[PDB]
Amino acid sequence: PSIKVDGKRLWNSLMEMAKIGATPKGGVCRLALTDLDKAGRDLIVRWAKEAGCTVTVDTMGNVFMRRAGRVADAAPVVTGSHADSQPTGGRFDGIYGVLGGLEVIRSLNDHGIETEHPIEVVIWTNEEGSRFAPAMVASGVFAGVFTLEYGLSRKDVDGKTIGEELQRIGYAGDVPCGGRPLHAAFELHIEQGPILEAERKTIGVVTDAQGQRWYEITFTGQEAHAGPTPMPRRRDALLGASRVVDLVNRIGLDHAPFGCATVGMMQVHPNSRNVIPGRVFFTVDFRHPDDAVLAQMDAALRDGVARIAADIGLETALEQIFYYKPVAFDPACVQAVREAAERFGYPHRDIVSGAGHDACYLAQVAPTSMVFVPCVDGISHNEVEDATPEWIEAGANVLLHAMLSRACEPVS
Amino acid sequence: DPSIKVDGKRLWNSLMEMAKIGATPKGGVCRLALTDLDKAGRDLIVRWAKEAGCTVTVDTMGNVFMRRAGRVADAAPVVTGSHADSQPTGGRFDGIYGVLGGLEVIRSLNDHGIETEHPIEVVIWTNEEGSRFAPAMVASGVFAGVFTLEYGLSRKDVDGKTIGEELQRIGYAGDVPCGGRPLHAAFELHIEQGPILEAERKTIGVVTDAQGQRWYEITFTGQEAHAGPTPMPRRRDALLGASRVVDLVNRIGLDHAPFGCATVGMMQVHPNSRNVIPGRVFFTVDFRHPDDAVLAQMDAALRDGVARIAADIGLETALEQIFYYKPVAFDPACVQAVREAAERFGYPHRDIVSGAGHDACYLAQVAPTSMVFVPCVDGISHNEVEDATPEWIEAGANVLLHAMLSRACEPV
Ligand SMILES: NC(=O)NCCC(=O)O
Ligand SMILES: [Zn+2]
Ligand SMILES: [Zn+2]
Ligand SMILES: [Zn+2]
Repeated sequence: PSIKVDGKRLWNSLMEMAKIGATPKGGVCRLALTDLDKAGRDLIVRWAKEAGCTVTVDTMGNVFMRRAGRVADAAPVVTGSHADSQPTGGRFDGIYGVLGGLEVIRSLNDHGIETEHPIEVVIWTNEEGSRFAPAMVASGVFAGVFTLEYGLSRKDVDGKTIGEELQRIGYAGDVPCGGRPLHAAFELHIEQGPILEAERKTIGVVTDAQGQRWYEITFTGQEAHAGPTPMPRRRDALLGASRVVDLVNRIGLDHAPFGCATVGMMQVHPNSRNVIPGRVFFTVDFRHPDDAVLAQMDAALRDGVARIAADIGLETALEQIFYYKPVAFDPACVQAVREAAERFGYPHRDIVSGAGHDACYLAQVAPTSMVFVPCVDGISHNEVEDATPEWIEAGANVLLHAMLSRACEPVS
Repeated sequence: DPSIKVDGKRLWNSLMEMAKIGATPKGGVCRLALTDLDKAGRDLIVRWAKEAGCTVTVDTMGNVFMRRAGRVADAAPVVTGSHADSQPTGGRFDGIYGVLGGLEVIRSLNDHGIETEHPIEVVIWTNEEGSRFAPAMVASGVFAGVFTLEYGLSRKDVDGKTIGEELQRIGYAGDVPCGGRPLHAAFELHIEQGPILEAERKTIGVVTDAQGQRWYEITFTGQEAHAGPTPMPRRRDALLGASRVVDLVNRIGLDHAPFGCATVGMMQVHPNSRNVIPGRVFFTVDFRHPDDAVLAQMDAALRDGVARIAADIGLETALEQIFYYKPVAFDPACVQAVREAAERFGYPHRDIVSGAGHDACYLAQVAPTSMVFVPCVDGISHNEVEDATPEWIEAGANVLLHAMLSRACEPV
């Protein structure tokens, strides 16, 4: 508790990095493996080397900035996130975890603290998945989720592959991607949701990450005149789609407290006010921390959709387009985060990460958990994404002590 | 006198020729009001009318008046006409049949060298469908004094373009004042857009009434947030609200069977991202009934259900009724003239209430007016498979021809 971070220095680094790719709306547009992403990586690498770090890059472009330990070859305690952003990205998504880890190294240097295990800060390539799909591809390769050839062959809209662009910006590293043991892993991140702010809690002790299932549904009925078409004989595709929306809501509430169910996207055809809609495309978003429950939500959706379609007379195309496994983070790492919050007197609570992060894939090959701070209005993936300096400072203090606790564990 | 008849083949071919302008792959027409395709159809009709000896004027709402001179130069005209614009999923007969049928009336009179006491006019009414700019029948509404010219010209499409702007763009911003000119009589020929005449094996529908309508625009405002990290108890989903109003609207219609009509045809979800709870949804409501009191009961149920749905979720509501006209009883003498024409030709006929709104519904307020119906295949309209046989098309034009001659040969 005598060891604390320099909040102003960390805050200034975030304000500085937000200028690289700054958008007119006040956000950051630093797409993965662009010249702007190269600029942000190079600046972070420069700051890390100035703090005495040795830097390596792996074959997926992941950056490892290492602070030596007493046992130089012991498994590292690592932190990290992503430095790339969405086209409408905020100033704290991803970059906070990277710069928060940089501040951890600097604070340890300032207090002359030597750790048993070495400490690393990591930048993961293309977490956002916007310029290249899928998201989190590089931490996926590291964790064995994807093959290396798959990761390097992902193309953007212009046909450029990740491997080509890594070579172009000088981040085609020589270190093999994955297979290197890690003692512990932590990812510091803004919540991207409203829980911590609404409850006036400073730290979210992330215990789990949600599993996901994404769907695309099209109902096909018959477009017809809104007036003289008799009501019983109508095949209204929006009437069906509206009832699935309500069903999706019911399915989410039936699996509280952590179940999530949303219909976010809908397209009505022909979308003329005096035409019965003949076709409606829409999406379904399911999330739950338990995989077995999540599959029950899938079964209930498929069963309810077929029922709604049969009662009206609609044709149905239903496809699951995405699946993401639920993650239970490592208890020892979770306890280190909880104790760090406690030592500082930061009001905290256990929280499930509603979105996916590189920590979710990393958790499959290394003991991992996450640290959450609140964000203003729960806003993320928007240029107006915001957090207070006190929130920013508090999460870095928890990350500092969570890492120091596990990095000072004697080498068994 | 039945020896005066229309040229069924010539009228049919004019319909097939117009169907090329905006032809869709399924065999319908996509010729939205005040588009370049709508302009093309207008120019072709004007050219055919001029070839038939008509003088053509265009008024301030873009209405086209094709005039056949009479013996009495100052007499009030007997007018017929419909609309040349279509739905996005429009058929080949909705609206255009009434225009081309009137053109065939002028040609048939020329073929038999018939001179009438009153002048005869065939009219194209602007943006009758009310799809691209809302509401329906706005141009005939301004003509009848129901709406002001400023209201008619300020109606906007989804891109903010007004009727007045688009009239100027396609060269149909006329100089003649809209309305204020006396009419001796008015008749509109149209397909039923319903199944009654086909089901009863009747050739002519003697339109005695048209049901009243009420159109609404509703915007629900909730809270846009990420579908993942936002827990279900903290949501204000605007699409959940709109979905329940769609079902409520369907319920209100079934509660007033057999003639109640209720539809949600248009919806716009914001931001419409699959992993974002919708924060705002705009949508429309279409209510119809032949009894004004029942139509008002449907209105009360809608406003009550909307407020209840909105309060249960936490949504803000903007609800505007943007269109309302009471049920119309057409002029008895004009109805009887239609009935008598069908009798003279031996066309099996029946009295019928119009399920859709037509420009004749507004014209009936300033001039003696009624309509002639022919059946359509499977009763379907506002679908590209909308169909009518050449026999139906020919028979309705013969009724229009003799109904119009009934009033046009009346001496001043
Ligand atoms: N042409 C036509 O279908 N009528 C438009 C007005 C209405 O929807 O009743
Ligand atoms: Zn992130
Ligand atoms: Zn029509
Ligand atoms: Zn229509």
